[PDB]
Amino acid sequence: EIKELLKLGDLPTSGQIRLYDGRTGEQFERPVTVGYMYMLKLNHLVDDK
Amino acid sequence: MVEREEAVVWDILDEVIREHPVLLNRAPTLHRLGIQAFEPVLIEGKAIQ
Amino acid sequence: TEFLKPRLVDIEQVSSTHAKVTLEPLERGFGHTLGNALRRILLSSMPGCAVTEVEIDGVLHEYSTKEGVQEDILEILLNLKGLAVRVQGKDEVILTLNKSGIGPVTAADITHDGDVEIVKPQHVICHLTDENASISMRIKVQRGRGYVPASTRIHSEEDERPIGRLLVDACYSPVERIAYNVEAARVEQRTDLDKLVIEMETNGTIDPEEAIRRAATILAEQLEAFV
Amino acid sequence: FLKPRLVDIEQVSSTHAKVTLEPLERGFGHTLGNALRRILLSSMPGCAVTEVEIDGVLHEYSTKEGVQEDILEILLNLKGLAVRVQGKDEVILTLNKSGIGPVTAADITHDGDVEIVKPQHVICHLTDENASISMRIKVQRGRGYVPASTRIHSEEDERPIGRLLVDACYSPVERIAYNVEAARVEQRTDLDKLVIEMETNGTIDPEEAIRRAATILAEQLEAFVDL
Amino acid sequence: KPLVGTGMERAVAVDSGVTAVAKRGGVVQYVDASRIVIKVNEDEMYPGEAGIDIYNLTKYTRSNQNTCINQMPCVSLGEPVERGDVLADGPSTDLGELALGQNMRVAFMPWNGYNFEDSILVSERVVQEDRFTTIHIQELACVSRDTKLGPEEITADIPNVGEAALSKLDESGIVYIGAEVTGGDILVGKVTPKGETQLTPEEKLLRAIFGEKASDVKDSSLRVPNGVSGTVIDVQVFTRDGVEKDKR
Amino acid sequence: EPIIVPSQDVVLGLYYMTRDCVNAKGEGMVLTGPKEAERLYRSGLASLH
Amino acid sequence: ARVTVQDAVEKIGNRFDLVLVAARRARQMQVGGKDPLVPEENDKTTVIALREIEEGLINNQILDVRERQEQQEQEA
Repeated sequence: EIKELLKLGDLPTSGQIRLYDGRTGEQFERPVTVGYMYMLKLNHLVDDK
Repeated sequence: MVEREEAVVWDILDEVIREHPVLLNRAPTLHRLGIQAFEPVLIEGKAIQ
Repeated sequence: TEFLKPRLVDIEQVSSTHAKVTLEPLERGFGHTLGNALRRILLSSMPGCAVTEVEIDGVLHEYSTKEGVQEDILEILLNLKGLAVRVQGKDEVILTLNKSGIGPVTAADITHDGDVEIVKPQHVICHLTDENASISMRIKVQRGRGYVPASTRIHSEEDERPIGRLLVDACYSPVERIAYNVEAARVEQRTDLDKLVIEMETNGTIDPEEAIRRAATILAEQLEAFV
Repeated sequence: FLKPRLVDIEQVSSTHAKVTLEPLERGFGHTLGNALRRILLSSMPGCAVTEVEIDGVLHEYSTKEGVQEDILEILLNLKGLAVRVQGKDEVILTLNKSGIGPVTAADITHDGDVEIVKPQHVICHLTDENASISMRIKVQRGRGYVPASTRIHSEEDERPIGRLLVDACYSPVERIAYNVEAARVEQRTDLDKLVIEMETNGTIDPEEAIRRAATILAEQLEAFVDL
Repeated sequence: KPLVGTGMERAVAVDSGVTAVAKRGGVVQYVDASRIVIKVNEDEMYPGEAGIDIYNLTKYTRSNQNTCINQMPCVSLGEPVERGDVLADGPSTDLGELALGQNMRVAFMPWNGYNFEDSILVSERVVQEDRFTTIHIQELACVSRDTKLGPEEITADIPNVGEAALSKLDESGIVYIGAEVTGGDILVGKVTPKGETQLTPEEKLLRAIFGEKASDVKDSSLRVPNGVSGTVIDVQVFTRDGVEKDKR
Repeated sequence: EPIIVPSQDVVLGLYYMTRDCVNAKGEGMVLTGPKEAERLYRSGLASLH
Repeated sequence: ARVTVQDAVEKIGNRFDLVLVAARRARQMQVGGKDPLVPEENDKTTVIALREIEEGLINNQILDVRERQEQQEQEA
């Protein structure tokens, strides 16, 4: 079902695109792991350190 | 002068930083391998690089 | 809006090895826009001179034998690619090496044309051992821009089907090492601006400072449409 | 050493367009296209609201008695407004809206220099009819992300604490991709054609920007020509 | 809110008490920010003094962690609701739905030491949009009104300063309604008497002439905590049990 | 022993550097110096293995 | 900058007594008692003393000589 949705989107079946460095512009050989994940910031702040 | 952080005193700060040895010791340090010495580099931040 | 101008450049120099440019100040990603730029340009877009072809005469192979040589024809080829040469008002030129006897075959025994100037005549091409050693080669040096490997260039005349020429990698790069570095520059009350430090080396067909102004003109050239 | 040249800036939409450069040489268009990218993301004179002194607001941690949204939110929606200036770098406006309705960005004291890209951008939501919210919006021009944080150090003693500031992000540009490919001309093996696919917020014109940004590269070539 | 959750998002909102829920359905009539006036549908409208409900939202306050909590109005004007829907948003909630953080385009590639095992690398776009920022509204207690040494008054007699400090200390000597206090300024004025043993004979005589309280009451106010630069939003005052304050 | 052993990130860096395979652009040519070898891969006219 | 101090070990390799000696020399440099002889490269006195010992021009031998030399200069 997962691969089916990457196909149901204009996204790569793999989910690994070959990127171009913002500090270079070359292909990171062997498509790299890319996509969204839900982040979560903790309540640990540097002003309390 | 340092009350207003005059750019002047920062150059004087430079003079007392260029080749001034510094000692770095962590807290969770139980063994002597947590104590070394370094050289300063002016960093615009909050954490010790 | 207010812009800032690049100034203070430390030309740290050591004879012919390296010059290290220290320029201040830079901003958020300016040590990159500058560094990366020079690198690709000094690699596949920089004019220079180097050997493209080397017809010995009889033996057109690298793994054979030539009586009177302590090296192998292979080692000979490597030194040919590393020979520092520079012409002025000529594109392609072929020279001749006529050496005999026991001794280091330096870059001085070749025929010096009115444009072909070996910057390092001391550069020993091949080592020639004992007695006879009748070696004579026909070398082709050419002007180009960048680096032409023989891997991508499979010559359409005497290498597609025949032999009669050898295929080396013409090094048209007047440099040797491109290592740019980013390090925090510091404006008094201000924040961490950057300082581009460029460890750059050149062979001898050009010296550090000349090379800097050179590509500078070519940058204005490729920025001529707007700036 | 053929000079470079662009073609008509293909305007597909008002927000994003694409330029195309035919006269490129091997390598240049690649590293220079990356070098331009950084420039077209840094040295760009953007416009950002800095000081907004609101009617019944002493601090952004309050809500105007008559609005649906929160003052903090409204300030972020002010950063959501794309505005252009032509003569002066700075201008103070005054929002005057009263009546139940999504407050569009065209009810402000409209100066001839102030230029909204889309007067339909709702800043706040009025839910009452007897509430006439007014607010002087001091917007100016600069480049790169310049936050009110780094600017409150001088402060100039801002005693009038009805004046609530906001972070000035001066960046018109958005998403920059460059499409390098074989440039097909009949007199050459293959050149390079840089199809700069760009996204903007809609404030500064692309051509204005690229000649202006190339002039900033000219500034950044000054000392590179100087030895 | 997490795009790919498990379906308990609204379930957090409904089983928690961070979002103001409705106990009856109906068209909202007057929604501002701190108030949400509701008109209830007759099918479930009480035959007891009609039925217009109200929901009061906490607007930018503090917590245990001294972090900000604000019930954000999710319902606009002229929009009906159901007996079991939301009106506000507690902290870290989107339409009631549990919205802790935010999801971004995460990648996994080694790239110039900014990712050594624990080291994380993030785009400056986050703080350039200010999507991940918190508000720390802090509470600091103040004491006054009679210390056995002498009945205390708020501000009243304030020495050791000029009038520059009083630019935000009104006709009560108390801090403004939204000031930018920094470094080491004073929040509220606090006065306290001094001492017998310390008064000199050359100031015992001058003391019994230039008034009843010449060099007795000093300035020992509650000052802005050393090392903080924020903004005073709300003042929680407690008048003397029986006798009012003065004006503020 | 020189206590500091490349942990993980730096190890993989040099691991993808010195490594051998069978298929690689340019596999077979000759260079008279590792210096031009530097200017050979930074450009990318041959594979790293 | 200074990569190692192994060259100091080549001359005076006590690793600790080194600290003592050169430190006192740096203090005569502070108090106007004296001044250096080996030009500093923005290096404050600590690093300057390091250079002096690695070359081996001003070691414990010479420092004690300086001590007794000052004794003839203060006495007479």
